[PDB]
Amino acid sequence: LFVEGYKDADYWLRRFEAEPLPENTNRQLLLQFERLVVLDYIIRNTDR
Amino acid sequence: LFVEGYKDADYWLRRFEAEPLPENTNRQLLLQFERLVVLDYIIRNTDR
Amino acid sequence: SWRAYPFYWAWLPQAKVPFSQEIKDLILPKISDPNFVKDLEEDLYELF
Ligand SMILES: Nc1ncnc2c1ncn2[C@@H]1O[C@H](COP(=O)(O)OP(=O)(O)O)[C@@H](O)[C@H]1O
Repeated sequence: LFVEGYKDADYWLRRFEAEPLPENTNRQLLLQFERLVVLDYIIRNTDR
Repeated sequence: LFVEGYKDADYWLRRFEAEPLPENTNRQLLLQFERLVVLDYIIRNTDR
Repeated sequence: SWRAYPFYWAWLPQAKVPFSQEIKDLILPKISDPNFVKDLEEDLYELF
């Protein structure tokens, strides 16, 4: 299924390095990042 | 009033650099830190 | 080689932050339950 208005992870990642996120947003982003880790690690993704 | 079990902010601050803090705890440190900023800015501390 | 197919997100600063509670609470009950893993193997076999 197609999902709208996303961008390359590093596009934002770089933009956050410049002007950081309000801590609440950033806590959120980190919650998601951990889900990605678990997912990529279980299926031992070779290409992330 | 004397307060117990504290350490120089920079002592902890540099340890946190070596070991990052769990994001929930870190969100807490940040709320405290904002309060410091507010206090020090209003009284315009000369010596922080 | 361990080098050969890295997870690129591991170089990110966010990868240094310890895992949350939210995530241990979501995952640990599941993947530590020998029944849940066997369902997952089963369901993957069914797809593959
Ligand atoms: N489910 C999706 N929703 C929105 N955009 C997507 C989705 N899947 C892929 N894209 C976008 O389309 C491009 C090509 O997708 P994909 O084929 O998955 O990557 P690659 O080009 O590396 O094979 C990607 O750069 C991505 O931004």
